[PDB]
Amino acid sequence: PKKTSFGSLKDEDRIFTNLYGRHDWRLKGAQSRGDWYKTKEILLKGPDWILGEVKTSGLRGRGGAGFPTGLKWSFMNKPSDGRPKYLVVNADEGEPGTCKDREIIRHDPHKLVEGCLVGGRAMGARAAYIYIRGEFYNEASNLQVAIREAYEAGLIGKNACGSGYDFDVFVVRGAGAYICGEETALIESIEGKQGKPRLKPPFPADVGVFGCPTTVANVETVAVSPTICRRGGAWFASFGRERNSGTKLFNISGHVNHPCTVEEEMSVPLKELIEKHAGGVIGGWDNLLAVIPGGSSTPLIPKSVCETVLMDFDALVQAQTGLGTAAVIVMDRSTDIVKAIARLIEFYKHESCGQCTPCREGVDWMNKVMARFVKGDARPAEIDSLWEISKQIEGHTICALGDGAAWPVQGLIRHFRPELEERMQQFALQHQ
Amino acid sequence: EAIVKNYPEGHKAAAVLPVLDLAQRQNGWLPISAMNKVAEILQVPPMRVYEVATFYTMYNRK
Amino acid sequence: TQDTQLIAVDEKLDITTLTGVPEEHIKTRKVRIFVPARNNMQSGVNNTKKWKMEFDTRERWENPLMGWSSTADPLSNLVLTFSTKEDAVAFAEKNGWSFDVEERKVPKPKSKSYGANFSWNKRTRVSTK
Ligand SMILES: Cc1cc2nc3c(=O)[nH]c(=O)nc-3n(C[C@H](O)[C@H](O)[C@H](O)COP(=O)(O)O)c2cc1C
Ligand code: SF4
Repeated sequence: PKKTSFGSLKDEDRIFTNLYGRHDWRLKGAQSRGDWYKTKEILLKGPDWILGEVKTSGLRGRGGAGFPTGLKWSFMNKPSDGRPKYLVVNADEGEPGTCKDREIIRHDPHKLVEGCLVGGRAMGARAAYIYIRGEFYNEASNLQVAIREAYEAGLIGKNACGSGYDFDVFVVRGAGAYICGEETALIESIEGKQGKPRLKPPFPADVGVFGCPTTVANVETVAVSPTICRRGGAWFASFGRERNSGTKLFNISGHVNHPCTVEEEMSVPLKELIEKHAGGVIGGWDNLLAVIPGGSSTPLIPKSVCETVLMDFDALVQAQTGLGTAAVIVMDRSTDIVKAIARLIEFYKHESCGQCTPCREGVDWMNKVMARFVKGDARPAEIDSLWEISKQIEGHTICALGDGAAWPVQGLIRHFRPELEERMQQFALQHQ
Repeated sequence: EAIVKNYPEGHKAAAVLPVLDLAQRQNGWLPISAMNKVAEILQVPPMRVYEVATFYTMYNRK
Repeated sequence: TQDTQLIAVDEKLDITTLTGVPEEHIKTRKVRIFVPARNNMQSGVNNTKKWKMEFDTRERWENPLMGWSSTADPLSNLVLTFSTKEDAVAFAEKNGWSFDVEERKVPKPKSKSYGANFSWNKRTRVSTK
């Protein structure tokens, strides 16, 4: 009837079966692994049926925010006012701890291409723009080899798959900016400007890239869709809990015996992931200090919280953190957590686009303050100031980079204030 | 030319990043003359190419 | 309306003989009734709300001793404030000052659309942000 322990996903129900590149990644291998199967029928069922199945699966955003996919994709169901419509696949993957998108674009690129076709048909888009980060040169070239095979086989382009739908897939490499993972900053980076995010009340579904209706989607969100439509949608919904449904790619990095990328059933306990797939934290589970669950934006949790937490959006939101990109960065007890969070804040300072005052000035301010916190060169009355500054950045910026910089600070202050004050007191004792 | 035809007519300023990257991959880096050449080729203002050059960290301006 | 022995009076109020102003500074002065323009250096509109009465500026010379700015105009600094144009013109008329009053200039309403900055086929699209 119902599930209560959402783990131990089998190989049969894993979407990304060429995750480690141990099979052919080209068209011939991908076809034998189920790809590009009855795509003509999926397209001919119509956009309404495809979107209905994407809603039935309960799939949410796999690139952070986790907004439901079927509802987001249905903003394009409107009739055309003359302007073109595009699907913009987000392949930037700039979040520290996250390397899951990199693995699809080079070992299952045809999954991404056919997901582009299925989704763009669902949104009624003429072309797909895959914006990959410029650092993924080999992955981008693998993706474009796959796109070339899809074109030469008639699966993309004129009369795509025999459906009569005309669809193009263009790859546009980035040039070294993490802010270009943000959907509107990505849009403006496609348009040849600085990667600065736009103010939202004009939404990408109305005014997107080139000023046309667009939907920006993560690589995994796009790539799972052909298996969602071809396997049932109900089949996808039978994995994980309610709301947060399906399966996810997990990046386990940090103080782990076997850091790895694995596909595990959603709502999996963090313990099962770390022990079964990652081989456990070095020194055992007793040696665990924090774990950052969903990439650098998601605030850390302590070992007590991480002891009995489940890996989905709702369970991790209950734990004052987020699921983010399902990039778990575990830290053993031999870790300077203040140094780690200061390094993350330094990353966010280096990646701020500088457009808006709170991110531009405040993230730099928080980096300056956190650098002192590593040395202890501060008074304990500055911790509350750091909290207030982070809340002043949070909810006051154009994009979510300010929020994702303020959140690691809050997660450090929330669970490791004694360590910060201990460092400050040691510094006061050393420097009289 | 193959890069420029990937974007709709009237929106070829969308090729500044890949054309600049091609300039870097040929020359090795971006002298200001390469920035001016890209601006001339795409008929965008040179300052617009300067912004893209100085914003994206993969561009070697030295 | 009240027992004050209401006496009929003309509707041309003239208090010039009672103000004590010398006769030169009534007939020869020309006051300006206006709403002050917004200082273009700032974008605050709180100084463009009341009506002003200013006199015509006269000669300022240089003091031979110190090089200071001298004046013989008693009304060089006199600036009155009013809530409406009508109040200002009534005050100028009962004081016998010749005036020119200009209509208040307010900003016209403007259609601001952030989404125009990313137009698909219009010149309103911006090349930088
Ligand atoms: C600073 C920042 C970086 C982001 N980077 C990525 C990224 O690399 N890949 C991604 O898929 N989404 C990224 N996102 C999230 C996108 O803005 C967007 O919400 C998402 O791509 C929408 O598709 P989804 O609903 O399928 O996740 C980023 C957001 C922010 C604020
Ligand atoms: S929050 Fe930071 S990255 Fe986002 S628009 Fe503002 S300044 Fe730029």
